[PDB]
Amino acid sequence: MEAKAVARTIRIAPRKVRLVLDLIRGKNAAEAIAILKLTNKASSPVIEKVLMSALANAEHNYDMNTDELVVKEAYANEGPTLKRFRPRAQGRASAINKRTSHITIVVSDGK
Amino acid sequence: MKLHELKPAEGSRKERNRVGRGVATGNGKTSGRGHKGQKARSGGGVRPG
Amino acid sequence: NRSAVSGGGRKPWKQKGTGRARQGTIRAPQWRGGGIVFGPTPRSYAYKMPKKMRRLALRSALSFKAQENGLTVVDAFNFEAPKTKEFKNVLSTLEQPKKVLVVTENEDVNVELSARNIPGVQVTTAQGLNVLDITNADSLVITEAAAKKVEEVL
Amino acid sequence: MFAIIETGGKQIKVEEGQEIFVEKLDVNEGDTFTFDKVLFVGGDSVKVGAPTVEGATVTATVNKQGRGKKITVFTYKRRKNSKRKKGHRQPYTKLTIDKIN
Amino acid sequence: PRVKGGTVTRARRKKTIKLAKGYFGSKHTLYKVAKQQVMKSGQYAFRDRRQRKRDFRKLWITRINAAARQHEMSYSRLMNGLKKAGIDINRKMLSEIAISDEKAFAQLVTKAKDAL
Amino acid sequence: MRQTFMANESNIERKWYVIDAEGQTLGRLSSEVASILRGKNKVTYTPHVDTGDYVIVINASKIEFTGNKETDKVYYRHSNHPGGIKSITAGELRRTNPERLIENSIKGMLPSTRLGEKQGKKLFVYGGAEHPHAAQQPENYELR
Amino acid sequence: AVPKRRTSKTRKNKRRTHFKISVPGMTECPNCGEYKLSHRVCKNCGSYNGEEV
RNA sequence: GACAAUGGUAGGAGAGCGUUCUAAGGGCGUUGAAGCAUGAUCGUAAGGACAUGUGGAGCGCUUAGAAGUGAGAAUGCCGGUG
RNA sequence: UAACUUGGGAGUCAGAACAUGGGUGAUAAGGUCCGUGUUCGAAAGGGAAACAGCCCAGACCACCAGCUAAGGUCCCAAAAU
RNA sequence: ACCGAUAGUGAACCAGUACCGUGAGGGAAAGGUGAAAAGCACCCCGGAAGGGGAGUGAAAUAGAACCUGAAACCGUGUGCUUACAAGUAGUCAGAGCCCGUUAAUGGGUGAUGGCGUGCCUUUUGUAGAAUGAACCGGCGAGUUACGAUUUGAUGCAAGGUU
Ligand SMILES: [Mg+2]
Ligand SMILES: [Mg+2]
Ligand SMILES: [Mg+2]
Ligand SMILES: [Mg+2]
Ligand SMILES: [Mg+2]
Ligand SMILES: [Mg+2]
Ligand SMILES: [Mg+2]
Ligand SMILES: [Mg+2]
Ligand SMILES: [Mg+2]
Ligand SMILES: [Mg+2]
Ligand SMILES: [Mg+2]
Ligand SMILES: [Mg+2]
Ligand SMILES: [Mg+2]
Ligand SMILES: [Mg+2]
Ligand SMILES: [Mg+2]
Ligand SMILES: [Mg+2]
Ligand SMILES: [Mg+2]
Ligand SMILES: [Mg+2]
Ligand SMILES: [Mg+2]
Ligand SMILES: [Mg+2]
Ligand SMILES: [Mg+2]
Ligand SMILES: [Mg+2]
Ligand SMILES: [Mg+2]
Ligand SMILES: [Mg+2]
Ligand SMILES: [Mg+2]
Ligand SMILES: [Mg+2]
Ligand SMILES: [Mg+2]
Ligand SMILES: [Mg+2]
Ligand SMILES: [Mg+2]
Ligand SMILES: [Zn+2]
Repeated sequence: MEAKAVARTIRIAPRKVRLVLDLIRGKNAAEAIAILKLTNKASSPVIEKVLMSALANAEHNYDMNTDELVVKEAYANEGPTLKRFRPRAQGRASAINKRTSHITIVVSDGK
Repeated sequence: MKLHELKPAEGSRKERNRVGRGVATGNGKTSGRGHKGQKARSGGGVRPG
Repeated sequence: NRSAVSGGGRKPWKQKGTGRARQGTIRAPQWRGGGIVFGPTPRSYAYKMPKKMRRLALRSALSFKAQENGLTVVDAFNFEAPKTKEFKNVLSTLEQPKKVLVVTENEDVNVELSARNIPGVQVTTAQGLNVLDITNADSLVITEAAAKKVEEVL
Repeated sequence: MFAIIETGGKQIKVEEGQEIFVEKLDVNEGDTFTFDKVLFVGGDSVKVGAPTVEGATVTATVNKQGRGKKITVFTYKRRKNSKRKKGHRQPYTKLTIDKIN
Repeated sequence: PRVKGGTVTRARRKKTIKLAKGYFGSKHTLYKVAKQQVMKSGQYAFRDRRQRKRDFRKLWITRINAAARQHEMSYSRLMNGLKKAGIDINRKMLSEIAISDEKAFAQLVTKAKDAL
Repeated sequence: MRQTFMANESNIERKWYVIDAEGQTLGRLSSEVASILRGKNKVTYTPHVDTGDYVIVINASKIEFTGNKETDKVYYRHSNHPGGIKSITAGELRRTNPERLIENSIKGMLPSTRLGEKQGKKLFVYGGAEHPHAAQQPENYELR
Repeated sequence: AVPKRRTSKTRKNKRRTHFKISVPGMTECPNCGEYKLSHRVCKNCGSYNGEEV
């Protein structure tokens, strides 16, 4: 049985989010929580909340046992980009992309 | 005759040529005007005589 | 066209030095919202043919009806008042097809009113005959007086 | 035992009970075709034709008259705005050898 | 009446992209690159259908030469010998016999040698 | 109809041969060995596979040259460093490294392809009359 | 100064082979059993070397 | 049946494909239109089907008529994204 | 087996090499300007390692058939150690 | 036999607005839930955002710039393949492996061999180290009117035609 949580339009670039997701993918939930807590990156706390929400929906909605759960799927899809500009020298403006991520976590009992 | 079976007299109608509609037609690109010179320009050419 | 589209008087940027394509107006055809090159312009599509050919065309359409047995001659149409149902009944007794062209010598209001709402049925005068109406109809129901009038005219 | 037979401007090495694909022959499906020209007969008894073994024939049954997979023939000359695209499907006759000689 | 670009443009380009399936990177993705590659693929295929005939003829001769040398004869003499004998087995069939049936090939060699 | 046999690793059989280099011209021995290594002497020769046989050359020190090649035939190698051209004569190469002289001669007659490099690796050359590949049970081959 | 050619997806991804973050050097805390960074005070229980910090 | 021709730029000539709209006829569609996606399909080419998924209300076909009728390139224009 | 006439529609008016008859230049130029022929242009295929213009030869499509041209036949690399 | 949201007015929308300029003046972008709002009670994670259920609905993979939802582009997983090799990336030949179709002398991949210097423009001649294009999408160039001439078609004809 699989339980899923998604955090949509998180204001962090997918590339940055994906580095942390690479750490936790395919690991037991308990270990994944530990990695997220002890990893010093901006995406880690947001990812942790997605994982915690996924584990909660496993226990509540599907009555799965939390201890046996594994992080089957972890991935970040691109959200819509916030388009901004930075004034440069000589009256020129250079564009700034403030990118967003859709973070999905799937947890599985392996059954 | 019938409005669903109309036919013009044979030889009465020919389809117009359309230039600048691809290489295969033989009138693509330069559109029969050749390369450069006054004659290949829009509104180009000399007065008669 | 480029002249008709609003604005676009000034040159967008200098001819040289910017690294951009040279442009003379923002309403040029390859611009979004620019003028159209050689689009439709208001004109008539009507043309003429010699009178003898017009007459030949009418006679050819009428003859095709006669050859296909699409010609029915009736003595007269008598309608004191306009009644669609009565006219519909008449057509059924006459065993007429769905598409019928009814011809009268002169305009008859009651006949025209009676057949106006019936799909496939068209009512015309003898002078009003035109090849399109004749060709479209499967059959023609003509009054004796109308038929004689048509013969004289053509 | 094998036989060398000549058909469709080519030579084919055949054995009994073998399916062959040859240039289209003028025969209907289910008909029996005899290959008249046998260049060589193999096996324990070897016969060499000069150029054909005399009185040697191969009998085959026509299985299918078909067209090969479409070949798209495309050629172009760069910078000349010249190209040609043609489709081709080569006709073929499929047969099965019944008997040699 | 106005005719908008519509669906014809997508349909045509998609056919080209499908023809360039299996090509590397952008060549299997973008219309302009794939079109060029599909054009190159046509020209190459046309050339290679002709080349294939030259290549297989070359292989058959190479194999016959080896087979002849085992019978202490050059390819050049073997083929000249076969011609004088009147044997019209082609190089493909000769090559196949040499591989499949050595005894049969040996008999052909003797015929060629006798003709010379 | 397509009927051409194609050799593959399953059906290919590679033999071991010993060729004596004593009293043989380098190039004439070299050209013959190159054909054996490439499977040109097999009826099952197939271009895209290695149908060739392993070749052992012995007595490479006793290989011969004609004319004044011993002094006048020079091998040049560059180190890819500026002015990095180094030369040794064919005669000196024969004295110092006869195996290299034979090996380079044959490899220069092999195709510069992945297959060609592989076919060159099947050549084993020895300056003396003794080789260490007795287990391979090599067969003596006489050059034509 | 400037790239002569655009970088392909393949080339870019080959370059990103070593662009990754390692797992934190973490071990289970003896007192509470929660993972802690090695040589650091346990954040959960505030204990280091079997003593409260 | 026989045999003759069939490289090609500028360029001339011919025959066609497909797009939108109109007329007439004849059809399809909530028991699923168009569009979109996928496929190992068909035609000498432009191109045409069919099946399935998606979609959710329009749309083919035949003959004729009429065109804002076909894009890869214009340091093209606008948008999106590298 | 073309030719000519009349009428509708063109494009072209920067040419190149090679060979050969000449002018110019210096019996210089991948020079330049005229005569002649060929090829390229607008021509793929084979040869000349590569190589518009040289040599052989003019590709309707298909074939894992055959004979030849120029050029070749010890190995690369098909064919004479 | 006019447009159908890059079209059609600059403007289908709070547009001569926003924005730009001292000013004259220049001047955009931006339509679509559903039949009905029935617009997600309640529960759970979270500060919120967002999500998982439950429920509404024919449909929520119709949940608010909410019909459809192409491509570039970014990810995740997976069958085959790859760390001695010199690549206009294909093409032709071809084992092994993995599959099984509009059932077709099938599909995916590809050890290894042969051959092979993009396209367009402009040129005597361009792999060109000449030009042009980041990519994808849309948009973007012989038209119409009135005369002339010629050809085809058709009616009538020493007449033809308004
Ligand atoms: Mg400033
Ligand atoms: Mg035409
Ligand atoms: Mg042309
Ligand atoms: Mg073009
Ligand atoms: Mg031009
Ligand atoms: Mg010029
Ligand atoms: Mg001109
Ligand atoms: Mg620039
Ligand atoms: Mg406009
Ligand atoms: Mg329209
Ligand atoms: Mg378009
Ligand atoms: Mg040939
Ligand atoms: Mg020809
Ligand atoms: Mg032609
Ligand atoms: Mg023309
Ligand atoms: Mg257009
Ligand atoms: Mg574009
Ligand atoms: Mg001359
Ligand atoms: Mg050889
Ligand atoms: Mg419209
Ligand atoms: Mg739209
Ligand atoms: Mg608008
Ligand atoms: Mg506007
Ligand atoms: Mg390896
Ligand atoms: Mg290859
Ligand atoms: Mg030119
Ligand atoms: Mg370069
Ligand atoms: Mg220029
Ligand atoms: Mg550029
Ligand atoms: Zn602790």
